[PDB]
Amino acid sequence: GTLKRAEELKTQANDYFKAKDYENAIKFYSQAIELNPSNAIYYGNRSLAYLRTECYGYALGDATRAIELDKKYIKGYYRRAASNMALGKFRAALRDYETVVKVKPNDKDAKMKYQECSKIVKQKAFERSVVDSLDIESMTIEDEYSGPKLEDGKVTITFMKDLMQWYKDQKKLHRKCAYQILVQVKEVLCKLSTLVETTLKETEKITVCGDTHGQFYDLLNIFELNGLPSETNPYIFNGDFVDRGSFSVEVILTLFGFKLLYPDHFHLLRGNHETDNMNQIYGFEGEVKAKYTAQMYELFSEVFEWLPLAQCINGKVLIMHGGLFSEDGVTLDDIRKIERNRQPPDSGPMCDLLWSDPQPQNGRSVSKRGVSCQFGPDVTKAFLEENQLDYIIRSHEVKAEGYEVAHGGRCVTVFSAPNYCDQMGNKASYIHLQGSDLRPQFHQFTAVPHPNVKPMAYANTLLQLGM
Ligand SMILES: [Mg+2]
Ligand SMILES: [Mg+2]
Repeated sequence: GTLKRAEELKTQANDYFKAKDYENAIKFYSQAIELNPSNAIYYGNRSLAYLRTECYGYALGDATRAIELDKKYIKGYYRRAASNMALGKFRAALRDYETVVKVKPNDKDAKMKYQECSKIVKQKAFERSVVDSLDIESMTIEDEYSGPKLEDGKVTITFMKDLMQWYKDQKKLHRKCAYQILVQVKEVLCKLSTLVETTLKETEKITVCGDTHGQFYDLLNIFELNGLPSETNPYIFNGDFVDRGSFSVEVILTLFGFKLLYPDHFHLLRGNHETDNMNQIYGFEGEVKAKYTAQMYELFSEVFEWLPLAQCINGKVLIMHGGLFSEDGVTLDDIRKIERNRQPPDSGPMCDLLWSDPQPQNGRSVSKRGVSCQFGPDVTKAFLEENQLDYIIRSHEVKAEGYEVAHGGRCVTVFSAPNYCDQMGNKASYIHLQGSDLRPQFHQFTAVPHPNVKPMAYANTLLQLGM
């Protein structure tokens, strides 16, 4: 049976799915969908696996197919909403939750889902600089606060070593200090150019890390295994400092600490999760609001807008979070000229730097995440050789080994978040480069125990089916 063979595959895809092997779930769903392209559940199941792998575009596309095949398939609306919700398209999500409430539930759909999504549309709807409404010495520190403070308004190593111990014991930095770091780090960032250029002389090294996503205790592990950062042991962190993991405030503040302390040897590049759109959805906004205030968060939003988009070492190896572009003939000079200080456009070189992905085959296709593009080896080569560059480094995608090398070694991916979301079982990796040898050495590391906190504990209840 063609149809029975397909159901055989489907059952196998559910098995992979319930044990977090989403890449194989997707493959054995697509095999089933090939044998039978006309079953809404197959499209619903796969949509969820795409959702859990952050492929919101393909997730949306499959959910649509499921709904069309079966107007009464309720999980279709749930997963299409979850997909639009994942891109923060909450109006379009509402209209699906709406469609389920009038198939007559007084359910978890009715008063929970539809109502809470409507609240988010509404809170969105409400919406000078926020640096203004701030007063430094007006804020004041208590008799009973036994925590880290700035030494005469500046960051020091004693401060940073105290900060991490404080955070290791699940304790909060005092807000005046937090505001002090953000006010200054915005000052440092807004001076820089969209494209940052470092020289790594003859004998110098540099450690390039990928996504960290608020897994603070893995950020320490990195620092405990590869040593603390300095002007002799520089680091680059390639976006996605926050969201998903529930210690994102701990991560971002320590990364902002070292950046003020070593402005020429610690570099932060903007990721797609350094953005209001993603922060409101995947935990960071909630975490900042829970531990500080909405004003602190709006400050965080402003400082991220000044985060540089790419980094070019020695005119040879270029670095971004996402990847390369929707259009040919993009150079390093083009990147330098981007007016970064804002939220990224729905399409463009700014959008691409934060969002795009490599694909094996030549040319371009609309991205599986529903934003930017997938770009082939020919697009990578044409770009790299137009700028006499050797190879790019990027992150953005989770790898089971912690890294991957592709496009015939012209496109490298590095990922620094092990056991991603406490579930993927992946290893993580960081890269050693050097001036004499502009070439990657991949160290891999495993996850380290943390306090009993679910990932996305500060995020809305409505993207929990998409975890
Ligand atoms: Mg990302
Ligand atoms: Mg990412």
